[PDB]
Amino acid sequence: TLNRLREPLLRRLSELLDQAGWRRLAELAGLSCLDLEQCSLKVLEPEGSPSLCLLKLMGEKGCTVTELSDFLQAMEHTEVLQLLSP
Repeated sequence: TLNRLREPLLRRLSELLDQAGWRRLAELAGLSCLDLEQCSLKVLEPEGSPSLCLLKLMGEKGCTVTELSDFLQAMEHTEVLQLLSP
């Protein structure tokens, strides 16, 4: 479960997501608009990350590191399907 990995892992995973994206991820899985705002407003905090907020939130909801990969794969695979759609 995502909110239960060690800080280095979670921290490492979140900043990598902080460049791309977390709204697409969040959108692909589902978790609501107002749930996401807690996350969006993280950016106001000098060092803060919405992805960190998002992953912990996803963790709490019951997401494993294998469900996460399922999502990121789908994210990759629907980006192209989108890009080649009329």
